[PDB]
Amino acid sequence: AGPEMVRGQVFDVGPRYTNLSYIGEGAYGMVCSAYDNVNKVRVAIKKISPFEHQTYCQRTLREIKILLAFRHENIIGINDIIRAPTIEQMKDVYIVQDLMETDLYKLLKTQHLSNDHICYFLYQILRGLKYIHSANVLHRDLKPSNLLLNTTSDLKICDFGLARVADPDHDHTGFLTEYVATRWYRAPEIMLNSKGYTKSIDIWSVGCILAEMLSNRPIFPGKHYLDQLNHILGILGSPSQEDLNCGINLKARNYLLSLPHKNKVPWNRLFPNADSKALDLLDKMLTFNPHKRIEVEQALAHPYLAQYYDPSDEPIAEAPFKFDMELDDLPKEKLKELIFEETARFQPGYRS
Amino acid sequence: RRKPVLPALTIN
Ligand SMILES: Nc1ncnc2c1ncn2[C@@H]1O[C@H](COP(=O)(O)OP(=O)(O)NP(=O)(O)O)[C@@H](O)[C@H]1O
Repeated sequence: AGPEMVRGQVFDVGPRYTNLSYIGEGAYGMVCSAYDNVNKVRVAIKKISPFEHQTYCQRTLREIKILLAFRHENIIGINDIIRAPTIEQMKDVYIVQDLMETDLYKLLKTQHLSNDHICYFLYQILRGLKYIHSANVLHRDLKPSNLLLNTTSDLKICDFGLARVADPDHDHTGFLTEYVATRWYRAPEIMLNSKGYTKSIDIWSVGCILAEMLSNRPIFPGKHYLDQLNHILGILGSPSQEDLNCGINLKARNYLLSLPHKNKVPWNRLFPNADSKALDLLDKMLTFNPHKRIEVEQALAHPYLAQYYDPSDEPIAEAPFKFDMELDDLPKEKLKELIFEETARFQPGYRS
Repeated sequence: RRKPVLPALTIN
């Protein structure tokens, strides 16, 4: 028979998965809720059609490889992957995951969080992140819409399409031309260094998220790159000379010195109704200079989370994660083969 | 004694 359909789009996951309801669209996939008739559970299914473009294929391969390699309570898993039996026939890929109730972006449109919830949410984020960082992997796109929640306050990080292995040496010129939904959560060094990605970029994003939980508005909004930077300066204040002593590329430090001086705004002024323990560590998380910026282990070990910190119940990766090749290098026809092989273990016959 | 509860949230 014919395939199931949602908003005029083929969603070909039957007969195993039925009763599809649209949830949302990211920039890259259409997501539905569904019913798994085999396991008798509700699931989420993400439809991805990435084969016409190299960057999409890159994102898809990374997300799959990473989520399949990670197993951790605070990171969304992949339960199943549906795709055609031959490579020529494969035009879409469906990723099946546990169905969560909402994301933190949606939640915050509708309500204000009690300090307890914020605290617990923050703990879970950092717990997931510690795990991710232990494998020397950086998420690089943490933001409220990537934090899935349910009504019991369980939280899971999703969306690893931009993840990569931590390397102090890679060039930034991709990953800026490439589209993301927001940018309000990007560390300043991403914008003004010319080389590399470090674990500190994820921490900055966590800081931006904490701020957002406290006030229900993004702390560093902005429309384009220079505008964005201005918002950060207008709060943290113009950078110290020691701050301009770093990986900051010149033509950025000159741009910085070019700027009219700005005064720091005290945290308690921006967030009057915020637990003081939270504003400390918010400060430690949103520091302009990556080197002094608090690390994930330390952050878990800050007073604000004291009630949750439990090094015994905070798992780490067995080993670092590795990509054999630079995915930026590969053309889309190659990535397609890699995605086909990577998904083969969910195929009926599969060898090993 | 692991999981902290914590009143339920209401989701639209
Ligand atoms: N497992 C899930 N359960 C419930 N809702 C989900 C689930 N996964 C994703 N969603 C929702 O669907 C939206 C889009 O998913 P997402 O994985 O972020 O797609 P994307 O194009 O890969 N990444 P992005 O564009 O940054 O949102 C999310 O922001 C969630 O609200």
